Amino acid sequence: QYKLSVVSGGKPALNNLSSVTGNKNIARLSQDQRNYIIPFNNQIKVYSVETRQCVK
Amino acid sequence: STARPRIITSKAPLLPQQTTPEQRYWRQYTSAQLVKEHNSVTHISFNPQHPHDFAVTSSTRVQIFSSRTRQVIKTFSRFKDVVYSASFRSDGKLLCAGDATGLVSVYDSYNPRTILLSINASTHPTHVTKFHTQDNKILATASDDRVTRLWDISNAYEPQLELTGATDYVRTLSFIPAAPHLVATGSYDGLIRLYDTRSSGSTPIYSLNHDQPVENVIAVSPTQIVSCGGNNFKVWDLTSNKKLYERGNFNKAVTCLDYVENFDSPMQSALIASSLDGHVKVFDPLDNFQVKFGWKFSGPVLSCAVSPSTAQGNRHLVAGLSSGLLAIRTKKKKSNNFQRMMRGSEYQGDQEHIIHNDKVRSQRRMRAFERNINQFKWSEALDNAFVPGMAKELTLTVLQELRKRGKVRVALYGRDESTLEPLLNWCLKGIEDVRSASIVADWVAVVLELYGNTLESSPVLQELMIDLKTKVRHEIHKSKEAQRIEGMLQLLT
Amino acid sequence: AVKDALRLVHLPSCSVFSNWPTSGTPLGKVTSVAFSPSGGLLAVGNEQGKVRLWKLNHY
Amino acid sequence: MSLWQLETNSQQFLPRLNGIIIDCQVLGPQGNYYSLILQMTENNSNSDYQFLLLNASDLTSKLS
Amino acid sequence: KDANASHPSHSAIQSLSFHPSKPLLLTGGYDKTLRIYHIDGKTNHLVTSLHLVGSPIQTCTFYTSLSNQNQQNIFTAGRRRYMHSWDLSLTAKIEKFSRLYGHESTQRSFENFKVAHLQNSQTNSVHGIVLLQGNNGWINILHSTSGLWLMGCKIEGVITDFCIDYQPISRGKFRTILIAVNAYGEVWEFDLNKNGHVIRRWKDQGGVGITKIQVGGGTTTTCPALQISKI
Amino acid sequence: DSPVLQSAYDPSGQYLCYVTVALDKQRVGVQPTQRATWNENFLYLEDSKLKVTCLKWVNDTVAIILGMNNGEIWLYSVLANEVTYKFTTGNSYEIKDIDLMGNQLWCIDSSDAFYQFDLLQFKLLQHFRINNCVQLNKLTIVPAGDSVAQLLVASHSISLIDIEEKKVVMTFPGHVSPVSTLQVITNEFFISGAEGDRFLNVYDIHSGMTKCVLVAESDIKELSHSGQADSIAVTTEDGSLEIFVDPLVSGNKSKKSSKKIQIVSKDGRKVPIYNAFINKDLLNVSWLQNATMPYFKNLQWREIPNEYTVEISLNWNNKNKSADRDLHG
Amino acid sequence: GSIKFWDFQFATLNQSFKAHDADVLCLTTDTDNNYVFSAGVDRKIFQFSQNTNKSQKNNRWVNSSNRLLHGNDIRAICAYQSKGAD
Amino acid sequence: NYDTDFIFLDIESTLGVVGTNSDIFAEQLHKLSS
RNA sequence: UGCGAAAGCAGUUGAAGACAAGUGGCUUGUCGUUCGUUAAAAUGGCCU
Repeated sequence: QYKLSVVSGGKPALNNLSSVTGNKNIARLSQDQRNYIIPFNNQIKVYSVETRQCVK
Repeated sequence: STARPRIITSKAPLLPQQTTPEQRYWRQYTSAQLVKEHNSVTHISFNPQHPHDFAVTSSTRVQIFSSRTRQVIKTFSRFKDVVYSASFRSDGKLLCAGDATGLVSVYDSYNPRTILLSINASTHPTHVTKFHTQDNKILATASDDRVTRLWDISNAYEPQLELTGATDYVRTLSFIPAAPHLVATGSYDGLIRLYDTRSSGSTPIYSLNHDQPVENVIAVSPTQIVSCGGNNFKVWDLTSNKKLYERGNFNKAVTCLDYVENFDSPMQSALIASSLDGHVKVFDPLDNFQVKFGWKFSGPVLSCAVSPSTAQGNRHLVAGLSSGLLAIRTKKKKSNNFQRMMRGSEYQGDQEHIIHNDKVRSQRRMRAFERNINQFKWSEALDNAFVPGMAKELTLTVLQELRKRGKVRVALYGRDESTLEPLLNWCLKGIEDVRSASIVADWVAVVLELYGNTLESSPVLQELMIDLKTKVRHEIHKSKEAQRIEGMLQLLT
Repeated sequence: AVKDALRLVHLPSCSVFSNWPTSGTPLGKVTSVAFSPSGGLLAVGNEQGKVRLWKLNHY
Repeated sequence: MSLWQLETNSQQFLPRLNGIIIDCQVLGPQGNYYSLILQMTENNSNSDYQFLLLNASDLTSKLS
Repeated sequence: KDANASHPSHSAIQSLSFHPSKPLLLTGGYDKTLRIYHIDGKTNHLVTSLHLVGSPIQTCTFYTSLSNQNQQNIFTAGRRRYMHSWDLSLTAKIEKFSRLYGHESTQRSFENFKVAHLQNSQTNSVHGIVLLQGNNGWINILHSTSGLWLMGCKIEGVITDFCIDYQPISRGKFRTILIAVNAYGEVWEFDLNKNGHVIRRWKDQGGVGITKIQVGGGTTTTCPALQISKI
Repeated sequence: DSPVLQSAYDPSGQYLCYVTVALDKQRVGVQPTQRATWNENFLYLEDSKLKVTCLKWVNDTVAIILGMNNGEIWLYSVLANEVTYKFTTGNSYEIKDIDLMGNQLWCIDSSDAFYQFDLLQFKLLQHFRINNCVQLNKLTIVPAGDSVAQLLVASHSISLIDIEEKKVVMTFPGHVSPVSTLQVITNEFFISGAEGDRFLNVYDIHSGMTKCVLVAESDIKELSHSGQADSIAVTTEDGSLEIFVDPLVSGNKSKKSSKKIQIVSKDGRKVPIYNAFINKDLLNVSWLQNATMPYFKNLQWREIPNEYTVEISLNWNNKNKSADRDLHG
Repeated sequence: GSIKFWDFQFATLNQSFKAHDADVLCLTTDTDNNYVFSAGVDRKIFQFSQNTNKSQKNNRWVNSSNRLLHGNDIRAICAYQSKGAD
Repeated sequence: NYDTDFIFLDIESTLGVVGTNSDIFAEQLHKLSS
């Protein structure tokens, strides 16, 4: 009756390349810059910069 | 980003006999006054109501002292023999004094010239006189007649009640603090009798056998009372007629007691006890009447008191000695046009919808070593350690912060003879203590590692190294003999 | 600095309006003033804590 | 994180950022946010990055 | 009707500004609160009211940008080393400007500020500047969103007041001029859409103790333009 | 006093149109009464002394007719933001009331004239005036389908009017003050209420006899009736709402209010209700949260108690808790 | 320690640099005024440059460089610049 | 965890668990006022 | 580096190629080069 799942997130996982200095931050702001779209190694998190919560 | 963490002062493991909160509070009773009386101070009472004056009964006079100047404001000298007891009424309006001729005389307080009435009690000396603590118009006087009397101060011709029954020398009364019909009296045969006054009154309802002749009986709760006499004091539950604590922490006989409640203190209650050998001690009724602080005086202490529960000002502990003197230890406590121009600066947002607050709190001022460690001036931080007016734990904590944080060597690089002598001259003093000596060891080791040539050149730190050598020789003899004592009681397990 | 010290000077003519403020205008000790961008409307704040409000009927 | 005023060569600092700055950049149209990647290298057994933008006005960590 | 008659002020009303578009009046004084009133004829009611503790305010201004005319900031400041900026959203998100980016010695109090518009002049991108009047002759101009110190203009004497003039150049380009007066009466005009460099220096005829300069007849900081072609 | 000068619901109570002053000029805005289905753009009256004297929702491009004070009925679509068509009479007299039945708009004038316009043709059909009706400030079309016979006009004294003969066919004893609400309840009754009194009276439109008197406990500002006469909710001068439940039954000649609703904040400040709307089992009340911005609330009015006190959350002394900072700063 | 550049006509400051830590005793320039060198009691020699075409068309000196060469002070500084000597 | 589940930590730190008219007017107004 | 206990106990430190300097070679030293082995320094320091 036991089942395995992965339920909680992981590391943010930026560009793990050499030979790229500066822009290794792949997270984006919106154009109506109210929510901040960051990838993770398990998902895309979309936080909201007004309330600091993850909204999607 | 955060704020910068403060430099934490190095605290070691605590040593035995630390400063308890009770003894910190009772140790700030200082600035002792010694007033030489004509004879032994036998009794001392406090005004209850504006609890700010106290009456001291010496021989053949009673002096009311003030609790803000500690001089005699008023004095009562028209007694014929030795006045024995002097207490204030519960309203603090008048003052009763029992006298060696068995003449209770009650004046009004703060007017020594109007003797209000002179109860002629027994022909024997009257040794204790106190008003009721609930009732106002009854006064209890016990005398060397082995009988106490309750007097209505309206009808001061015959006593309204005559509490007999004790075999020898009744020296103390007390009233029970919720039941006003209940008088506990104490005599020199032991045997705290206590009487219900609605009954006959010639027989106690029960008797508590303190084995020694009692000197005082006070009431702490409405239930428990404390009797002192002999080398101990005992406490008695009164609803169950039964003893439950006894402390015998004195050498000679406990002469007096009194008790404090609800006053501004870590101790919520306090019983202090005065004991004919010099000592007055304070016992805490909430942890099993354990002693918390004490004073030693210059002779046998005959009576003591403290300021009452609602003192609201300069607070006093007074002890009168059998030597004939009185010891007081106290703890103390632009234009209308311009204002109309600068009106609003005291408003603080009452009718206002949103109230914003981002004024940061102003923290404690940084010391020079802490701001130099912050500014990464590590040699200047060592220099700021070895100023003279620095605390020993502060020198230790800046040494430890430079040790953990960066480099002893960085802090010691640019030095020479004249700028190392503060460090080594402190290391002489720090090598004695246990808490410093590890840090002193590695700092001295590093400085002789990187200044071994200045050792050769300058002779005036060679002698400092030699003195340090004899210091470590004494300390290593001490740290060896401590291991020998450790083994010689490891043998005794 | 003093009470009721406010004038409205017409310009280009550079001539002070002589009918307002009168001796009974509750201007107070005029410590701020503001003009509306659209309504033609003065706000005058004084040291007592009062913004008084006037409308210029030309606008 | 220092920001150099390139006219007078004048630094403004932000000193205790719980990780070394391995990437920093201005972000807004007017440049009202700074986004930073903080590597947090007290543990050598893992590369654990903190993503921290912050508004450029009072330099407070909006959405770490 | 007296505009703050609905909700009384607990101090002398030190500054006062209307909104550029909405029917709002912002009052503020030394009782360290600032109040917005919906004004009309009859019933001037109180929209909202924010009490900044420990910060008496001396100048308070509605700023509204030229790009989208949708920000609606309120900048407020008194005799403090900071200046608050409330972002109007109808809780309240305010930020605090407290960093002169290397220039704190020449700006010990944020009392006399003015807010204005500035154009990048290589893009057609405008942004608001706040302009702080400092000690020596200094005007410290800094960004109204990021708070970055952009430039500084020093006049020679005791700076007493200043004002902002704008002049159009072409379609969609204008130029910002800072007009700052000595106590003695001599006036500097700085072009500041380029680096803050003087273009004109003249002298007031008469006038020895000079307290206040103002411009008018076009877009001042108190009659602000909502659209860049209306400058 | 309230900043909202005029306000009215659409039928079904889904939107609220409201005229408020904005720094000496009138502005007309529309708000949805429930967001779960801001609206920051207004119609601006460009003159400082032109103002709206009445307004009526038409029923389907949705629009408002705003009766002005210069002899004009502006017709203003709300999805767009322009007056689509400007009806005008031949005069400059302010117009006191309008109404419409279908496509047939009727209006009354300050010179006591009756005008008829056609919304389908944008034309002034009729202009007349009748004797002994000389201070008119309300009209109401008595509905008889697409026939728009029998106007019902008030001047402190209601008069029933046949429009084919242009004459008065009944005369109702009105009030001692000008009538402020005059509304048809059923096909045989109409309610009326005057300025500055707390008494409505329902008249029988076929006989002239007053059926009943309804007694608010404060002076009545607006009223709404549910579409089947079963409930009447009036809103008063002290910002309260009073619901008369089933007023047209046999408290026999004069009926008090059955329910009374007021709104207080969390503080103790009593905000006033202006202009509620009632329907079957559903009641939508309106107030102004900030100075001029309307907030709404739906209520199942049949299951609330009699003396109901709505509680709203409103900022009174709350510490500005910023989301980017903990409570210790 | 501050070094200021003043427009001669209009007699007013263009830009101020906070360069040295103590006094600036002596400062000099080259022929075409693309550089200004400066030195004082804090014993560093600072170089302020305007050599870029954008610097020359914008009249904007930059605090280019800084050298520590002297032991105690610099009380005198001068410059010579010719075809075989600079 | 203390309610009959077992949490585990992956080496790339994913925590896992082993357990047991008016309508168009409304639409166009929410468009045109946003 | 491995086993360990926080003590300690066993193991070390090759090769190729390229480049730089010095005097095509020779010497020395490097490597954002590879294979194998369990294997100190640019006056440059922390915000309001």
